[PDB]
Amino acid sequence: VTKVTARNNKITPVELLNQKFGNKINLGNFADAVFTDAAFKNVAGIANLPMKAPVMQVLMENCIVSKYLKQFVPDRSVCFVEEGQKFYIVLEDGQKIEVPEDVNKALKATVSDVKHWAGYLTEDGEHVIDLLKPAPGPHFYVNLLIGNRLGFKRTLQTTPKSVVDRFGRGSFRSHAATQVLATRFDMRQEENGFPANRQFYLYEDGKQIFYSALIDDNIVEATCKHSCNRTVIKYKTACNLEITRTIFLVPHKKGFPLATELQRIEIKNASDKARNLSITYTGMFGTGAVHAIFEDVTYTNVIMQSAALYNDKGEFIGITPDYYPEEFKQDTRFVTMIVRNGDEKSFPQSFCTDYNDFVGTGTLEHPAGGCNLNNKLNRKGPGFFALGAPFTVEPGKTVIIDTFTGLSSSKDNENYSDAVMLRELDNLLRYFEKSESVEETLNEIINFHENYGKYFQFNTGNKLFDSGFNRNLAFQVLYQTFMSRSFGQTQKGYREIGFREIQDLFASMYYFINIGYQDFVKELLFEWTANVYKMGYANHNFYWVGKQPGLYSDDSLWLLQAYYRYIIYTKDTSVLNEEVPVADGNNEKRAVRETLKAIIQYSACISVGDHGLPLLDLADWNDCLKIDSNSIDGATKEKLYYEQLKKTNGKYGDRFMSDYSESVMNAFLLKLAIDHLAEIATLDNDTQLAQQMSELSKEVTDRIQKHAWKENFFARVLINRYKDGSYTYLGAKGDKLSADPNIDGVYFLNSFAWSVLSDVATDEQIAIMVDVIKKHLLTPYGLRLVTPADLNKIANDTATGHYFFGDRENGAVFKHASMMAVAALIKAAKKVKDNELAKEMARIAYFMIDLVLPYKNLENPFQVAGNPRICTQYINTDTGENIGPLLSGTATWLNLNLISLAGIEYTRDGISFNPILREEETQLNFTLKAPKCSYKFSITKPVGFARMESSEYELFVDGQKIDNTVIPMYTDEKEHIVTLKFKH
Amino acid sequence: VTKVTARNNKITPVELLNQKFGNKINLGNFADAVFTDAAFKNVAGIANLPMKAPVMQVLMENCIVSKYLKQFVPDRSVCFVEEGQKFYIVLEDGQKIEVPEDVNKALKATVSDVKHWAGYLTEDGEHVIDLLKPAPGPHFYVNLLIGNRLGFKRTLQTTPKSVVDRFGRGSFRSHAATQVLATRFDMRQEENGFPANRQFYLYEDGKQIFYSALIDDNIVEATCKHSCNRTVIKYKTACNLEITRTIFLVPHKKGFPLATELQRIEIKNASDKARNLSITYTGMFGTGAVHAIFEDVTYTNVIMQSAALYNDKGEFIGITPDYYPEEFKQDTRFVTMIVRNGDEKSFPQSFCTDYNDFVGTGTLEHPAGGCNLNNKLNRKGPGFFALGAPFTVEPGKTVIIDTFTGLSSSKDNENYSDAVMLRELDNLLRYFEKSESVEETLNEIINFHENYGKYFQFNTGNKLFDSGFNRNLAFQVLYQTFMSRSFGQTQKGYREIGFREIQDLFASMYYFINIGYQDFVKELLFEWTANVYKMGYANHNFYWVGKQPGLYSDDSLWLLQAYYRYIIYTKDTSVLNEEVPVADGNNEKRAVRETLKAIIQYSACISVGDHGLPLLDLADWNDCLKIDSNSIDGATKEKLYYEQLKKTNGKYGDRFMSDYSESVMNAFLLKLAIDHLAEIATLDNDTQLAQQMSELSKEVTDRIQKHAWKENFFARVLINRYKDGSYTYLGAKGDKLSADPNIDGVYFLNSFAWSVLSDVATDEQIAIMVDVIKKHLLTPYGLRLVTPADLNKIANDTATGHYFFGDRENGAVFKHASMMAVAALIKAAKKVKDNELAKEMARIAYFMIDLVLPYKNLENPFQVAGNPRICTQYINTDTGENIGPLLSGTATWLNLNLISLAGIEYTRDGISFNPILREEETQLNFTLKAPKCSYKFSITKPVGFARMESSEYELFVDGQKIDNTVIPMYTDEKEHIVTLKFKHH
Ligand SMILES: OC[C@H]1O[C@@H](O[C@H]2[C@H](O)[C@@H](O)[C@H](O[C@H]3[C@H](O)[C@@H](O)[C@H](O[C@H]4[C@H](O)[C@@H](O)[C@H](O[C@H]5[C@H](O)[C@@H](O)[C@H](O)O[C@@H]5CO)O[C@@H]4CO)O[C@@H]3CO)O[C@@H]2CO)[C@H](O)[C@@H](O)[C@@H]1O
Ligand SMILES: [Cl-]
Ligand SMILES: [Cl-]
Ligand SMILES: [Cl-]
Ligand SMILES: [Cl-]
Ligand SMILES: [Cl-]
Repeated sequence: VTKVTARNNKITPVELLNQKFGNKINLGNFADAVFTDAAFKNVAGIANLPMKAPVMQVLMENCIVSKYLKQFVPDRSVCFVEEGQKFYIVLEDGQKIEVPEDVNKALKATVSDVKHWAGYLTEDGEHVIDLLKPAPGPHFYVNLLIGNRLGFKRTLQTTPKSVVDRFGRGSFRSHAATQVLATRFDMRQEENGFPANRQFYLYEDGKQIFYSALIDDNIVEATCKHSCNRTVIKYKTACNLEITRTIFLVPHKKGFPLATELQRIEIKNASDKARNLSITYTGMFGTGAVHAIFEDVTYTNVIMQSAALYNDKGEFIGITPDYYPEEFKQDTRFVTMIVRNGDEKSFPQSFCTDYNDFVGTGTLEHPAGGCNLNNKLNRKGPGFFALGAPFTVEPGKTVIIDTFTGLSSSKDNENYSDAVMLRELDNLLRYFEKSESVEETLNEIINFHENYGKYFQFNTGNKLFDSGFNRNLAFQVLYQTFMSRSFGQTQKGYREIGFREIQDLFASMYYFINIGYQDFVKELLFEWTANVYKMGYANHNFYWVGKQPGLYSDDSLWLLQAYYRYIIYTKDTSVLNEEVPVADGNNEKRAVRETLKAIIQYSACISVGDHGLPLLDLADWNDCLKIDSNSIDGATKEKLYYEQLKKTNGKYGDRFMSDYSESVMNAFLLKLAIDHLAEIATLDNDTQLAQQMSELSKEVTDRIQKHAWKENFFARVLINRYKDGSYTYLGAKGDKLSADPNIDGVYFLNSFAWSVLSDVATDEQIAIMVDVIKKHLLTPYGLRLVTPADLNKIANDTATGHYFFGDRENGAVFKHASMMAVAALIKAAKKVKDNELAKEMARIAYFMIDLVLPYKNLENPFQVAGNPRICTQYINTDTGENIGPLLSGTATWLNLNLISLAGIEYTRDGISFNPILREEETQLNFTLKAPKCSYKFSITKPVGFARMESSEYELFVDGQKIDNTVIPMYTDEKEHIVTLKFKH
Repeated sequence: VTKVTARNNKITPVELLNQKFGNKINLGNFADAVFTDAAFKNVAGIANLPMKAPVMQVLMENCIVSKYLKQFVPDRSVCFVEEGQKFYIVLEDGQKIEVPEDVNKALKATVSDVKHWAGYLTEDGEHVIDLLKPAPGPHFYVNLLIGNRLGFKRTLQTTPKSVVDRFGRGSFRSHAATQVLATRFDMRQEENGFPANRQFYLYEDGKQIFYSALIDDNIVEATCKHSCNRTVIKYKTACNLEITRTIFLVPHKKGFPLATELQRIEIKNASDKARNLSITYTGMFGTGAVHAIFEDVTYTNVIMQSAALYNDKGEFIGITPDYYPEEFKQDTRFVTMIVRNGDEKSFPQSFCTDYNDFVGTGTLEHPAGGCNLNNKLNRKGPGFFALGAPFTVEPGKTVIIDTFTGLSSSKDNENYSDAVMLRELDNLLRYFEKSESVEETLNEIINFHENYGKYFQFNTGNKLFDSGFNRNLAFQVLYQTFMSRSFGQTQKGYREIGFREIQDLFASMYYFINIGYQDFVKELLFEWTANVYKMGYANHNFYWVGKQPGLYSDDSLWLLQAYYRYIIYTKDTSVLNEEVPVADGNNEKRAVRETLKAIIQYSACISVGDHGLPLLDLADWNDCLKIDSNSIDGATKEKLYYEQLKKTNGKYGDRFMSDYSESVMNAFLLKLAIDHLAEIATLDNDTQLAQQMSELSKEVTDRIQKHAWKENFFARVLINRYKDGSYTYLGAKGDKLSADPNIDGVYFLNSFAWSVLSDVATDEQIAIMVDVIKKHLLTPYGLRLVTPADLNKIANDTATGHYFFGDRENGAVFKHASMMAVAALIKAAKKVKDNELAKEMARIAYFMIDLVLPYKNLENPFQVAGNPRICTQYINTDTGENIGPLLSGTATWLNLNLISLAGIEYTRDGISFNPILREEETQLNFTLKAPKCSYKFSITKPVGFARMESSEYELFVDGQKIDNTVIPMYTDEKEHIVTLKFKHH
């Protein structure tokens, strides 16, 4: 027998359709087709579509169209064409047949409004989704909900999180990986939680009439609206019932449970007769023993039981899972339902806690015993629950069912027990007793996200871009600040906060400082500083305590940048005098200034190679550069360094002698950190520290220029363990490590990016690297992270690849690295003397940005996939599809790059205004919010590239023409108008 | 807010029903009831049931009965009675109302044949299951299928395994934990695999008319038959279609793939018109990366793609998943379908590889695009597949569809690639060309399991018991021998071939030797010996490499028992000279005799406490007895021991100094192992080794008697970490660790069991422990593992800190320990001088055995649950329900105990015949198979307890009266008749 793989099957159905019907009929710009047999010999398709979409699959789903095609296409290729508001079928020989009336009507109904199959964005950036249409990708219809723990202890650790899809499915997690609602670990990416989560059934006269997760013939229409931190789903039934589901997380208040999710279900009777209905709201509680799911499911089943909750009057209100082991009793989950028939409150009358009894002989969509629950408390088994209550809806009236699903944990209370959970649940119910109290709360949430994003507001003509930046991007930045990369649709494992993820604070801090939360930023900075050891290395990960000390060499170097930004924006040098505990433990504390000095010393003097550049250790920012197999972490290096100092009678601060490889990206980060520390010391009136840092920066720049430049590019890694000269460097021409014969040597994008960002490369070097990038690193789908390389020559311990071409580490475009490169390009374009080079760099930057903006994913949704409101991780270079977890460094650097392109940069003297606009753009207006004032920026230019470095410009501030390009930070609590005019 | 747990809700619906309607009506022996509201105030029920059953749930499922009840359920309790073949409803005030005609008819239909709701057992032990009835438990409708790799390299590691429920759902596994069909790791125990596995859809004229996993109005009846190593399911449709599914694992032949599962679907048209139907067979392959399902599913999705398979004629035949990484390219999966329309053969015409495209806007039960497949090869994603083919069925004719789902691995071929898979698949397809061949294969399987079990055959009057022992129990023992506790209905991961699971070979070996597979027994023994390190500790689990070295102390001590059994039965001492690689790695190889000596030394001299007993090492056989919190494994102990020897100027074999706790069960196991090794050395003409082992056994017995006996029982654990004397021992009177104020101390069943089994306890001690067991450890549901304890005062993370009382190790009836105790009771009853004590012990043993036999689970199926053909793990003492995985040592020790009760014990001089029969039994006939002969045993006795120790008996062999009670192992290739007759006083 023979095998034919998916990628080896070169001929696609669309290509075969074009071959067969290319000259006979006009196929238009887009067409769809499908193979009619496993032999891939005949095709069936429809032509002249507005955009690429799986129309053929939907057509085959229809019974009438399938039956009509059955008589035509078991072995004969056919095509569908539209002429004169009628549908014809064209055969391969040339006959055109007018289809009968029913199939013509079905085709007209299906083809209508193809352009909105994936949905559309409103003027506020909200995504409107039809529930009957296919999904472009697993992450396309996903929304992320967040809590609000501001003003409370351990904000990062204890913030609740949730993921909700278009049907309301998903999951809900408390601190760390604690699950309130069950998370499903299955083979598909679409299944994130248990199917019964946040779903309910509506019965009438003992007969099921509605299921929230099923669209039967009884539903005329059903739409979902994804917004910022809330989800709204609307159903309309054929029996004149309007159902509205609103899902959101409750912001934390004093005495509330640690995590709480609220779902409000409004049922309106549009008919003229009273309806006696019943509602059954189902769900499944998450387990406390996550590892036992793989190890022993029976262990998870037998260690817990079900319990009922009764209010002060002895009325049943909800179900909780009760655990026997003492360790699993530190978190207590609950679910509660309240029915409001206007101003009258009622509670569920029946419950079920057994999945088998509930489903019976039917399925989850049509439970056999879903109407009459047995009211039996299960002695074991998973925390499945179903609460049932009857009600009556008068003609034209509405009934509101509020469901609270939550968890109370010991991480927020002392002497924790179930009594604490009961008290907190009582407080929550008492707070939400009134019907309006829920609605107001929702408004509060909206107002928060309508204010947090007011730091930077765009006012361009394109409403989609303005909504995407002002609302969606700011929310994503806040979400990544609060959660880093610990949750998502496909990010279901347990993850701790990485040190490098402090990059998320680079963009979000300016928002927080502008809503009166500067102390929160200070607390985050101190929390990150507490994970730095005395020597200078830092813990790689930390959630409650740090771990992996000094595993990666580039971690601590990031911290400096963050501090710089803060001190630049607020002029608050007092943070330098704060005493923070060191990561070594015991009870020792150190000043922040001394910690920064130690961080600089650990990479500038100690832990350096033969060339004086920082050591690679296990790996730098890039986790694939595992060149050194015998690498050591911070603790082992410190012990060996102390032994060496004792043996050789050396002095502290001398080089740690070894033959490990050197990292040049770490050198660029070190140079940037040294410059930032010099600037901070200058701002702190510490002349000697500033002068020392300036001399150290000059020396490091000289070392980098002498040992890293290789006449064509900046080398990535310097190798010292080969004394015969077989291999000395990696990441430049002539390194003899390229896996592609057509490429002279390996090239790394980060080398150029951080050579420009650290202000090390000169103009000639910048031009040379730009030419090299255009030649090799530029692809039709973006910028590659690195050209193909063969690291087995130097590191034989490296294994083979794990991905097909175009996936992740096999040629994909990682949008985080591409965004850093775009930031470098924007920075270079503002200062290079050559105007043509600046124009080319700006063009490349805008081209790369246009491939990352989420709102542009709706132009060709069924080819690029992704998400129209949330940035994805990488782009598959073989197909162009946006793939990856919804949480990554893409959002932060995209926000920073857009702000920089607007021309806003913060320096010691204030705001260095220097915009770079698109060639076609002729007007750019935006509003900037400052702690003590505000600015309204307007920029006007003719068509074509323009910048103040070369073009002629007039600048006015408050109606007064000025020559300096630095705008001072006013403190008069007024709005200042800034106007820029470019003259041809 | 107030919280009320399930266990704190003392009142039950049946109790409330009895309270409300106890005197007004006759509730009979049984009744069913259900609360009508969450307040637990009123009840709705039905009386006079033949047995406990969820009748009320079925009634509320019915629309008519629910509608009739709805008028007065929330407010007042109601009961259903049947008088004069007509149903009446009784209220709490005494009113009796005749139900309407439709309600009466529905009630009559529902309450008919309640006795067979859980099914019944045929004459051959096969289980017949109705697919429209509720399941008593998650393990009640489960069957296990095993392959056959005998006569091929690395049999133990390469035998395929499968789990099939009543609907055919489950997962199919291969060598080690390699998944062929996807296994589902979810919250529920009932979901073992992906829901689409082994299921198919039948369409007619573009409309779905049949789904194999769904029972709807179109299905008149649907039954499943669970048998030995195959499953048969039958559906009958309202449109006169008969569908038969036969599922079994293909025995391995030369050139075949490593694992292959065959499902045959026969569709017969009972009408008088030809029908044009279409079949869509769906499934989902397992992933090579079993991990990263819990880390990142995207990685699992993007490292693989789909591929189509074409025969030599260029016709599509099936789908295979193709992986990029070299790590996952060592195993290649495939699925293929063949349609036999009498003599004509056809292949599937369409396929789908995307779950979203297949399901579409519908569900898995009613896929939107299940009839018209897009024929698109998915570039990524999980290996979902659906093969579709049309066919025409003539009136009265049958159409067969054969589906082969398999995996080919590099563990059986060299220079492996996908070409090897293609060649093996071609060979497999060539073998199964004729339609009859498949049937023949099935017969072969049956014949194997009809012969493997002929080693010991019962011939009693009770047909159910004979079918359960001769057929079901032997198959379960074989399966557990090949699989330990690795793969089952709920055993799905983290567990490999366990070292102590060598206990299974205690029972199955006699079968293998009797089918000419003694070399396979030797291979198994060497495979287990290969996981023993030089010092003596052993790997806890192993598939191809070991893991958890020396984590548990009780391991490596059952190897001595296994070797003793094999050598005694076969008189083959040559296995002592075999060179087996050690678990330390490198290339060192040691003789088996030296390995046994090292095992004895590691527990007799090294790794002993202050009293000279073996250390606990965080757990003995009892996995939840984690007394020591600062425990260490074998490697750390070895390093520390070598450092201590170097620093203190010691010599190898000295005690490893520490203050860890001591295990007395390990001491009993060590004493038994030393006795077995002494006997083996005596049989091997190794005089000085035998004398040394005898002296060591005497010394160990003296130590146990001096330090473990506590004047009321045998202590379980000796504690040495408390120098103030607050706690010194656990498992006897006066240990100050009892959680029950009415019980002086904690008591462990294993202490008595292995004191009797190891021949350490005396007759007076046996009587004292029997009295203690009857006072405390005897429960209506059997012998509980341990009395209530308060171990949290000395150590957390114990059994008492994990489970509710009455679950697993926390005082439940752990049937493995119960069977070991029954074995001890049987052994004691054959030799104690006191006849009354022996009678009581035999009565207790038979009482405990009656609670373990699977076939008795059908007497009260909806209360005891369990499985009518496979032994479960434990019994909950609060409810009596049989819970736990289908894999346990319960089956092995039940087989051993039932053989021992017949009197078959193998000694060095032959068979030590000494039967112990039931008091009410008066006749016992069975047949025994020997390597060079066979025996037919017949035993006759009057009613009442009788044994050769006290009762008068006559024994005849081949019609010759003899006095010696040891039957020699003849070698004349004939059948010998043995007759025993007991005479009353
Ligand atoms: O002698 C017994 C007999 O039967 C079998 O042995 C069984 C035994 O019968 C079972 O009782 C035992 O049950 C264990 C579960 O299998 C295992 O999954 C569970 O693991 C727990 C662990 O005990 C607990 O400490 C752990 O807590 C961690 C949390 O998960 C984390 O969140 C937290 O951060 O860290 C803590 C660690 O402190 O949870 C896991 C579950 O996730 O432990 C049960 C009791 O030990 O299983 C035995 C088999 O393994 C056996 O087949 C026979 O051979 C044997 O003779
Ligand atoms: Cl995600
Ligand atoms: Cl890099
Ligand atoms: Cl025990
Ligand atoms: Cl099982
Ligand atoms: Cl067990």
